[PDB]
Amino acid sequence: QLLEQSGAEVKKPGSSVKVSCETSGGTFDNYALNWVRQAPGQGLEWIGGVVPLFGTTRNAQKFQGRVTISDDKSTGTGHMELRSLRSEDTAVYYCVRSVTPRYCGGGFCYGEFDYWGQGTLVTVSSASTKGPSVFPLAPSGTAALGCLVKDYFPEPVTVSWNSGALTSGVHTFPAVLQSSGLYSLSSVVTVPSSSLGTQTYICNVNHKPSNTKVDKKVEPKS
Amino acid sequence: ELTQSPATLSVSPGERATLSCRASQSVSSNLAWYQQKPGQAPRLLIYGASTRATGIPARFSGSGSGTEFTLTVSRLEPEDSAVYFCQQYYRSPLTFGGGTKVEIKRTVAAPSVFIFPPSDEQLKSGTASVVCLLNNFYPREAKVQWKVDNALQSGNSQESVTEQDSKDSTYSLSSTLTLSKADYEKHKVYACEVTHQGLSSPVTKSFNRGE
Amino acid sequence: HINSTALNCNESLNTGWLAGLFYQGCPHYPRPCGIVPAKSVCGPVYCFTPSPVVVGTTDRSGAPTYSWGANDTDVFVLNNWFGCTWMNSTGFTKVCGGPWITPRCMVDYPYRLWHYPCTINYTIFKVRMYVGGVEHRLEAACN
Ligand SMILES: *[C@@H]1O[C@H](CO)[C@@H](O[C@@H]2O[C@H](CO)[C@@H](O)[C@H](O)[C@H]2NC(C)=O)[C@H](O)[C@H]1NC(C)=O
Ligand SMILES: *[C@@H]1O[C@H](CO)[C@@H](O)[C@H](O)[C@H]1NC(C)=O
Ligand SMILES: *[C@@H]1O[C@H](CO)[C@@H](O)[C@H](O)[C@H]1NC(C)=O
Ligand SMILES: *[C@@H]1O[C@H](CO)[C@@H](O)[C@H](O)[C@H]1NC(C)=O
Repeated sequence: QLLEQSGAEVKKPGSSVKVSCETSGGTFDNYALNWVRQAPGQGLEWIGGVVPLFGTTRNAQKFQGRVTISDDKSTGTGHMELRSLRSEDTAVYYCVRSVTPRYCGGGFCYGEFDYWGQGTLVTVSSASTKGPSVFPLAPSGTAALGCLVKDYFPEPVTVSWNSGALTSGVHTFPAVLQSSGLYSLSSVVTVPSSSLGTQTYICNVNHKPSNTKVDKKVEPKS
Repeated sequence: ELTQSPATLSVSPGERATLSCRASQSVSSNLAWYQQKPGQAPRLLIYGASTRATGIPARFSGSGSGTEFTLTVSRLEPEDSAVYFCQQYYRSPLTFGGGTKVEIKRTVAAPSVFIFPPSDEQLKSGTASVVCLLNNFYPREAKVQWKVDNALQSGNSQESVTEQDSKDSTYSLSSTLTLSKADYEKHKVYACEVTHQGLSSPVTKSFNRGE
Repeated sequence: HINSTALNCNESLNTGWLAGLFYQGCPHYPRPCGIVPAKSVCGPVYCFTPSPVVVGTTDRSGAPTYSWGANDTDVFVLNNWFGCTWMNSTGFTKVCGGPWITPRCMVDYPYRLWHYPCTINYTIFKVRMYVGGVEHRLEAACN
């Protein structure tokens, strides 16, 4: 079973965000939808959850009054709305669904978390959103080449190579925060030297917060 | 509230890894273990303190009850490089342990080193990024020194290091030297010097501005 | 009405049985129905008039209560229908007076499959039967 979450988001402090949780195939048997977040460098924190059959909810105290978690039993799509966003709310938010309940106590039920969404990064910031500039790292029996993805905000960007046909040997580095307050990263790949100038290499850079999609061709210099 | 100590572990392939979760108050057997591989969502390994979740290899085994819990990974492999979190569902609010990050040891591997000059396009816009790549090395400790016309640089570079690779248990590292276009054009030789355990002597990769 | 459902459930020994609250191995006379403390009950309580009827938590005066059977004051007043059935806190089906109208037919109701899992493969039929002097229409589940 696969949970698919809506894409990354950036929000001004005080605003609201709604994250969705869709099931790949049809809906399946589950009794609870919960949400769990993870600060960028830190661990896991439970936000709250809902048991739709009984219509009950539990929230952790940090979110009391500003979170609404719901589940559409007809579509299999769940939601977390988080209100009154503060910068401390920047985090990857995870959808989780539970299948077999282990104990109940009025009128909510609890157990292990069977299925996790892939996660949604939510950045809360007063700073301006900025899409990246993409530059080639040109190759000089194994050669390296890459793309430099400079001066964007906020996280995240994703990089694929040749529209996903090239995955072996790819390293997309963690972004670094520059002194300017903008992020930068590189993505590199090692390829046979005998492919240089014959095989086309394109890095596909996606920055959802600025709805930017860039394809950059990487070839040896003249 | 759940305590995982130590917060990190470094263990050799084929050997056994033992992870600890301590609850501050009884949670009976309502405890789960999750695995979070780099860049992925956590996946459920163990529930009810000792029951393997469906599709989990048998070398993952949990035990304990009350306040003392143990996750055991028998015969470690490279794919097990990950953060492992415990979690209790005995009482509300649900809580997670802080995690233990397991690194899988491997033989020493020297970095393969590549240097990349700034692109003409970027340089035209007034800034030069010079990138030095250290590819597929172990252990994680490595030193990169930038030299511009033999002058050692300081304060004008940033590094980033991948998470451990789940297949070959190596790291890669990028160091980026950032200059204004004007400073970049005042010099000719750009070199990064790499010191690493797997290298008998430091490797230097370089280029001359304009070939 | 919904939170007049007692929801004190603890999988404990038998594992998995609590899933039947949400979705889908095989004889002494029961005791008469009395006043059942809600703290021992997991899920809806059904009585049979012989048609199925849900009984919600009350206090001991019969005043409805709305705390999911979490309080000591929460009870089910079952003394009056012909019998009642429910799941207790650790997954055991309880009966007082199951709701068999025939040696092979049982009254059908939303939690029959949870309370009587050995009737999973019974067939549902619209039936009519004489209880006392009163004809009743209901759905029954038969071998
Ligand atoms: C739920 O029902 C079961 C079955 O009657 C109860 O288990 C019995 O408990 C008594 C008291 O300890 C024992 O003497 C019996 O041997 C038990 N029977 C079985 C089959 O285990 C159980 O206690 C009930 N749970 C609640 C919360 O009332
Ligand atoms: C649920 O409980 C609250 C308070 O406990 C009560 O006010 C409300 O009416 C109940 N809801 C239903 C649908 O009975
Ligand atoms: C449920 O039963 C277990 C043993 O089966 C016990 O340890 C626990 O205290 C009970 N109550 C819960 C989990 O709320
Ligand atoms: C149990 O009852 C008390 C008062 O009778 C009430 O304050 C409390 O909220 C009830 N428990 C729950 C879980 O609602």
